[PDB]
Amino acid sequence: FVNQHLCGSHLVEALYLVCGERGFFYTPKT
Amino acid sequence: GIVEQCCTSICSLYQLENYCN
Repeated sequence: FVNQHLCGSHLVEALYLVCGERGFFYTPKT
Repeated sequence: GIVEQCCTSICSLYQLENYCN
Protein backbone atom coordinates (compact mmCIF):
# COMPACT_ATOMS: atom_id res chain seq x y z
CA PHE A 1 0.00 0.00 0.00
CA VAL A 2 0.94 3.78 -0.07
CA ASN A 3 0.72 6.84 2.27
CA GLN A 4 0.09 10.60 1.63
CA HIS A 5 -1.19 13.96 2.87
CA LEU A 6 -4.99 13.97 2.14
CA CYS A 7 -7.43 16.79 3.12
CA GLY A 8 -11.18 17.58 2.81
CA SER A 9 -12.76 16.49 -0.52
CA HIS A 10 -9.52 14.64 -1.47
CA LEU A 11 -9.58 12.73 1.89
CA VAL A 12 -13.31 11.88 1.38
CA GLU A 13 -12.58 10.77 -2.24
CA ALA A 14 -9.56 8.61 -1.20
CA LEU A 15 -11.63 7.02 1.63
CA TYR A 16 -14.51 6.31 -0.82
CA LEU A 17 -11.99 4.77 -3.32
CA VAL A 18 -10.48 2.54 -0.54
CA CYS A 19 -13.96 1.42 0.69
CA GLY A 20 -15.87 1.21 -2.65
CA GLU A 21 -19.72 1.24 -2.78
CA ARG A 22 -19.73 -0.27 0.80
CA GLY A 23 -19.41 3.33 2.20
CA PHE A 24 -17.57 4.93 5.15
CA PHE A 25 -17.50 7.43 8.06
CA TYR A 26 -14.51 9.80 8.59
CA THR A 27 -13.39 10.99 12.08
CA PRO A 28 -12.89 14.78 12.71
CA LYS A 29 -9.76 16.71 13.87
CA THR A 30 -9.97 15.46 17.54
CA GLY B 1 -9.21 11.52 13.91
CA ILE B 2 -8.37 11.24 10.17
CA VAL B 3 -9.26 14.90 9.37
CA GLU B 4 -6.04 15.61 11.40
CA GLN B 5 -4.02 12.35 10.91
CA CYS B 6 -4.35 12.27 7.07
CA CYS B 7 -4.22 16.07 6.48
CA THR B 8 -1.98 17.76 9.14
CA SER B 9 0.08 14.56 9.42
CA ILE B 10 0.36 11.59 6.92
CA CYS B 11 -1.88 8.48 6.69
CA SER B 12 -2.00 5.24 4.62
CA LEU B 13 -4.74 3.60 2.48
CA TYR B 14 -4.55 0.69 5.00
CA GLN B 15 -5.44 3.22 7.76
CA LEU B 16 -8.37 4.61 5.65
CA GLU B 17 -9.69 0.98 5.38
CA ASN B 18 -10.40 1.08 9.18
CA TYR B 19 -13.04 3.86 8.55
CA CYS B 20 -15.07 1.90 5.94
CA ASN B 21 -18.60 0.63 6.87
